[PDB]
Amino acid sequence: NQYYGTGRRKSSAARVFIKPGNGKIVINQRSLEQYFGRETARMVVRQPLELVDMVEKLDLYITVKGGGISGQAGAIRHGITRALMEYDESLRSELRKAGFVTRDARQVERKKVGLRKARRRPQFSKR
Amino acid sequence: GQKVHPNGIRLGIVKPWNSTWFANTKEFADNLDSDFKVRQYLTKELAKASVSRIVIERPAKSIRVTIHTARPGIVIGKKGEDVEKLRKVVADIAGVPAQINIAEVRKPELDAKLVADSITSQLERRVMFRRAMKRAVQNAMRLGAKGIKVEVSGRLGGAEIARTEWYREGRVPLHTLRADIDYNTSEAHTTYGVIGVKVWIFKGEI
Amino acid sequence: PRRRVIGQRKILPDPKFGSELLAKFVNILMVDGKKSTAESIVYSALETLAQRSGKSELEAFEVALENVRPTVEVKSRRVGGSTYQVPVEVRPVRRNALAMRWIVEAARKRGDKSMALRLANELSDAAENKGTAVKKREDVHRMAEANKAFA
Amino acid sequence: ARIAGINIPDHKHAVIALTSIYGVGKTRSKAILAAAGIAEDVKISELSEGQIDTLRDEVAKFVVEGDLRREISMSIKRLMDLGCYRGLRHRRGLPVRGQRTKTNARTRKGPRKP
Amino acid sequence: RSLKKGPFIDLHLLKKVEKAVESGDKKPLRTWSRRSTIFPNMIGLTIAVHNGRQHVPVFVTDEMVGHKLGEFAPTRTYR
Amino acid sequence: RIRIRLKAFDHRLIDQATAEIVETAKRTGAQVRGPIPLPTRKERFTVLISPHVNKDARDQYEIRTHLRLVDIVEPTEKTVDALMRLDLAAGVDVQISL
Amino acid sequence: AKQSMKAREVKRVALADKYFAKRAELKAIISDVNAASDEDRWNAVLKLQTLPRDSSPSRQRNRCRQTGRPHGFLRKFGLSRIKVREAAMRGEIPGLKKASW
RNA sequence: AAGAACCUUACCUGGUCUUGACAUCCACGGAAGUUUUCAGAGAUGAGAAUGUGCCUUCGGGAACCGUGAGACAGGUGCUGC
RNA sequence: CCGGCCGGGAACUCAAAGGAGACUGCCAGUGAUAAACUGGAGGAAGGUGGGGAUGACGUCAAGUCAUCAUGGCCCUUACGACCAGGGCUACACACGUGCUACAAUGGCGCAUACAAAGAGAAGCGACCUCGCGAGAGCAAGCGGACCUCAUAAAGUGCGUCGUAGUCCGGAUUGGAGUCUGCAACUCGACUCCAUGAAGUCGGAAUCGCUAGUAAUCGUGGAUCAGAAUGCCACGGUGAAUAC
Ligand SMILES: [Mg+2]
Repeated sequence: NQYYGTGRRKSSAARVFIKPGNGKIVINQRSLEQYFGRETARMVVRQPLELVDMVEKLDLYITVKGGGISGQAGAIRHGITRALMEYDESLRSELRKAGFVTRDARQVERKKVGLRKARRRPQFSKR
Repeated sequence: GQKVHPNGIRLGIVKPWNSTWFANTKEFADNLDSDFKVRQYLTKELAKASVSRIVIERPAKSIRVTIHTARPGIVIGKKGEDVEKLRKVVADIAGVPAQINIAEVRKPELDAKLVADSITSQLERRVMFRRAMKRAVQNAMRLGAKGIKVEVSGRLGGAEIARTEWYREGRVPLHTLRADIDYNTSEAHTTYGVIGVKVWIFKGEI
Repeated sequence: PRRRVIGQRKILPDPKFGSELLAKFVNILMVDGKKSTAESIVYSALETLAQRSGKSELEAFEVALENVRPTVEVKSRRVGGSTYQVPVEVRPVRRNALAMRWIVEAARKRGDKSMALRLANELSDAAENKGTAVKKREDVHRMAEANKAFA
Repeated sequence: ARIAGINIPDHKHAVIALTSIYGVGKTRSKAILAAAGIAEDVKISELSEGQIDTLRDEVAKFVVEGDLRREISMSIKRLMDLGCYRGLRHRRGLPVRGQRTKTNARTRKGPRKP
Repeated sequence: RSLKKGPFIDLHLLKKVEKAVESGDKKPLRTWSRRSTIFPNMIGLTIAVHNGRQHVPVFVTDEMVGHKLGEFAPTRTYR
Repeated sequence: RIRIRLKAFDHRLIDQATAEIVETAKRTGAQVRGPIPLPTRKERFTVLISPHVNKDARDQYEIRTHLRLVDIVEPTEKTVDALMRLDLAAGVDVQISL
Repeated sequence: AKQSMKAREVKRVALADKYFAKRAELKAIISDVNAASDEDRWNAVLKLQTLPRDSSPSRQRNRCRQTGRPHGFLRKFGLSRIKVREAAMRGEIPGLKKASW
């Protein structure tokens, strides 16, 4: 009837309410065409949605915070994938086989003292 | 000097902080200054009493001081006249009432600080460095422990060049964090110069 | 590396009509993390060439590619004294990646109005096999095929 | 399009051509534009003389090529004859805002010849 | 380049200034106040400005008003 | 009503102090919201472990400030009096506001 | 450690606490946008030098309390990084440990 | 050096002092504290009005201020060989 | 008054605590039936899961007697101390590390969206007024999951520049303005008027990096009365190759 997906990626976190019905995207009270629908990474949130019909299967009331555009995009993707629980392992057996359920943290490494971006040194020079 | 401080690295896991109290940023500095003052003055006064350490707290804007030592009799004096003099001369500088309380340890040779202080007393008593080192290690290990390691730096022997020497007995994993290790370093000033003695005693394994 | 026998990373198919070779192409063009403008120019020049040649986009890109795709490559392996070159084949992965890199270089240079324009022009001259990436390939075949006595 | 200074722009937008006058920049040019009712996108090949006249009589308000040149000349000569730190630097060929001269300030000092 | 609200001077300095004003031209007045400005009345003085070790006698000028004394009292010597 | 905000450094001490104080407060001053964790604030410091060159050589220390809202809901007589004169468990700083 | 400079700073601090924060009126009040822009404020900013260079909060270098080290000083602990780390590794600063994350 | 306008400053000049700017002593004299004028670059000196208790051993005390010698203070002065 | 603004819930993220799990866990093969290696199930993560702190015996008779204490030496009416000003920012000139760039993925102007972690009371500093802008004034809240830094920028819609040492770029310089501070000459920052240079990818040689890394963008903190292109810390899009 109405299920929840958490979603998070690169310091970001979302909240998705999935419901059978129409197929519009309320993304932070905006539409996907507006939020990042003119910029790249547009079907990122749609990547987990073509293996199973979505145009007229269920709508999603979405909100996100943290991270950047693509960060919140990955957050919404993970949220979709967690919300996909009334569509359980019957579909995950393939969704996972193709990913979309792996957190893929690859968290940013803190800046280490003496470096410039945690890996960049100050232009060494012998003499 | 490339090694970390065992006590400092173990504070956040095993060992307890020396000064335990709370303060907002506005008075944290003056609080630490008062703590340093009371500490250095009490050390100046009772360095004879062979104090291992002192814990400092401040219950409700009133200062409290536990003295982990081994000669409570000397610390207090008969009837506690020393206790009273210290309380007064410390509350004068602290601005608050001071609850100073002694506490004995019946194994003084297991305290890094006490052992360093004894080695320093012998260093000014002209005792041989090798003999002092060996005797302290023996005292500790025979009284009971899972390992010890002593080191001395300076002009041991009063020679011309600086040579530092160490000696260990038993198991002493420093990179181990669960290792309750007693560590402290003293100083000794003789006609030849400065002498720094340090000790690490692997007291417990958890 | 010395010991590690790891493979290569796993890139994602492009949002636009499915592909991975041109996805890696756009990832190469991407500088300072400016993926949006890189993809914009990619698609612009892609559709430009598609409409100029009447074909479809990925197939026109494959046409412009196969022409710049080289045959061999020269590498140095000194053996007991004098150092020398040696012509040898190259993997298909690095082959197509180097072809795409030559394309990107010839596009970056020779700037008329915009990068979409440069990239479409290079795509065209490579499709008809008269560009600068194809001349880079010809220079590679010149380097090779001459010192082929080393083997 | 013979405005004060030299001002010989052809097919150039208003302010971008007017800044050519030594004595006017983008800001003062936009001010002149909004005063004389001139736009900041139309070029010289399209502007009319009935408005070039307003350009002339409006830029006549602030200092111009020659006036500003001679004003700066008399000011720096005043500094030089004053002989303050500013004039001493002006005469020794070093900057006056007090940046680095040990290494930098080669623009004002002179080419890195030796 | 600062202190919009009028100039700033020293008591001793202004006192000697007005004394010389009411007495006429006088010998160089030793002033260690390089952090002070000059007024329209001091034009004609021969005040000696401090540089750090020595005094530079300078004949004041009406144009030398908004400036300071360290301006015309060189401090660093080069060759 | 009574917004009760306590703060300490050591979680293993603030936890027990909060437990015992919430007990002594709700056992007679019930209708509490509980020990709202009030997430921790970390004051970090970077210092130069060396007194001289090797500026690159440094160290990083920090101090954790943990807090616990209690938020008692009723100004009870078993509360306004039996909360004061009970500021034990030193090392913690408490502030109650009606 | 230049006990003379220590007494210098102590003077500065005490004389400032005495004069300023109490007599800001001369330079921080009379120097206001109002009718006082006449000779009133001129005489105010003139009497400004009634105090010496001292008495100001700007001359407060905030040197270390233990060693007077001006550099490597932290306004929080009131001491320089040297003694800060010393007391920390000794365990005298409450709640201080090694920051690793 | 996680920060030079004064200061920071360990350097330079000039003006100053001396058991001294910094901690302590005896003895002597003044209670401090507070406001204010004069010269000076100011340090300082020349000053002018105000000011008295916490104990009675109560020939004075406890701080505070100034004068004389001395012990000493004081140094970012040397060697990190 | 559609601001979770509020009644109303502890659903959810988040939250601080207490735990589970991820340890070659098991299977197939290889391996001297051992160690162990490779692939696979489930699982978010598989073999030290990611990163960090943690620096063996000791070498370089390495750097600090200038942070401090100190062996000896040495000034000790002085190599001691105070104060005005100056210096450390000086400049024929050689070198090292960073920012700007040297442009069309764009300079450019207008309209639009998305960070985490922090700091803040003789400080942070609503609203409102002016101020091109420094920012000035009046004057709430906040010593804090409330009040302020604080609007995040790259990204995107429209278009000038449509290729020129050019609208790229901002240094040099004078008048005038704001601010920190006793005061801005030496010697501050900031905003406007005028200005636009070299510089068009960089010679030999040389540095960093195998992942969220680099590249690039932005934000916060310490130093501070005021004063970063630096340091530290956090987040933003997001690679490449590895025979
Ligand atoms: Mg030898």
